Amino acid sequence: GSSGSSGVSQRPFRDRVLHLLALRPYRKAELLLRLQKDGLTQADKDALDGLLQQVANMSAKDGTCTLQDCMYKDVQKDWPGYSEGDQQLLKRVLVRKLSGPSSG
Repeated sequence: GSSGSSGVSQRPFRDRVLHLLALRPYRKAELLLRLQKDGLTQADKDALDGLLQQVANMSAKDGTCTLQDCMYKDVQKDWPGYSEGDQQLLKRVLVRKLSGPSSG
């Protein structure tokens, strides 16, 4: 929502993945195919592996990446990626992550 229509390509790369994981845990292969749908190159593929470990946590058994708790603070609600079912889903997620118990 900036000029004419809305597009995800116009948005950076960190945001493209920051929003994907924001919803639910996304794996390397699963997230790769998701980004590839809009546009993914060799520079984004390799960079993704290093970005996920930074803006996400990977398990040594399951094989899925989960967005951090503080990283959620850098998440918007007007993301072209979402629409309705995804937006509402992110709401309950933001609550569990952002603003919670005293320490934990």
